[PDB]
Amino acid sequence: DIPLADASKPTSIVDPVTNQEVLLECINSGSSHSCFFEDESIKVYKSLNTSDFAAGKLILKPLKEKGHQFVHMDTIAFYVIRGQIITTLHKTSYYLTSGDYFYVPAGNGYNIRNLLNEESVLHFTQLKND
Amino acid sequence: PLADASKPTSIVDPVTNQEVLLECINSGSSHSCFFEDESIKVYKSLNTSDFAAGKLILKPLKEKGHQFVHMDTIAFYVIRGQIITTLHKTSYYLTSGDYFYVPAGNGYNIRNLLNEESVLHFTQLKN
Repeated sequence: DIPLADASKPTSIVDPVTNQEVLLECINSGSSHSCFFEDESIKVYKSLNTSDFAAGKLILKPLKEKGHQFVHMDTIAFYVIRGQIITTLHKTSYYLTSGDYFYVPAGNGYNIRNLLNEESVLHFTQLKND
Repeated sequence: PLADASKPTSIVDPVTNQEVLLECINSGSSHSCFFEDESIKVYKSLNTSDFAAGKLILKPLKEKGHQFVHMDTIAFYVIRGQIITTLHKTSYYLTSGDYFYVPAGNGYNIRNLLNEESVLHFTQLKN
C-alpha cells in the first residue's frame, strides 16, 4: 500500500531555508523535456534543469563528431549508456564504451566522436557555477 | 593517437592557467567506492569535492529505505528498471528513461518492483 501521485505535476517538498513546504518539479517522466537541441551531429535533451544543475541525454548521430567545445565555469559529467566513442579532453583522447564515465573540468575543451553506424547515447550532468 | 584511461589526464587549471594532472576517466570495472546492503549495491565511479557519479542497484523486490539528504542534491536517471520513488511525502511510479532529483533538505525512498535488478545512474552535488 502506497497511493501514487501525478508525475506531470509538481511535488510538495521542504525548503531548508523556510522550513516550509514548497511546490517544485523534481520528476521528469516519459517524454517530457525542458529543452531540445539538434544539429548535423547531435541531439540534446535537457530533462532536469535548475539554477544549480541540469541533466539529460546527448545523442551522437551515426559516425558523427560532436565538435570540440569549450566549457566555461561549469563542469560536465558524462556516462556512456550505449555506444563506442573517442573522447578528447584538452589535447589527449581515449577510447570509451558502454559503461564508462568522464567529466570535463571547468575551463577546458572536449570532443566526442561516434565510432558506430548506430546512435550513441550518453547521460550528462551539467554543474552550473555562477 | 590514443591515451591510457587508467592514468590521469593532463588538463588546464582555470586558476593557474597551466596543465595539471587530474583523474577524469573511469572506464571498465574501475570504481573508487563500493557499498552493499540487503537491498542495495552502490558504485561510485567519479568522485571529487564538488560532485560524485555512479550506479545505484536495487536488488530484486527490495526497498532502499528512507534516507535524508542534508545539504546535498542527488540527481537520478533510471537506466533499466521499474520503481516507486518517494520524495518527502509523495510517491511516484518511474521506469527506464525517467529522471528525478532529491532537493537539499528532504527525504527519499526507492522500491524495486521487478524480480530483477533495477539500475539507476546518480550524481551527488556536494554542498
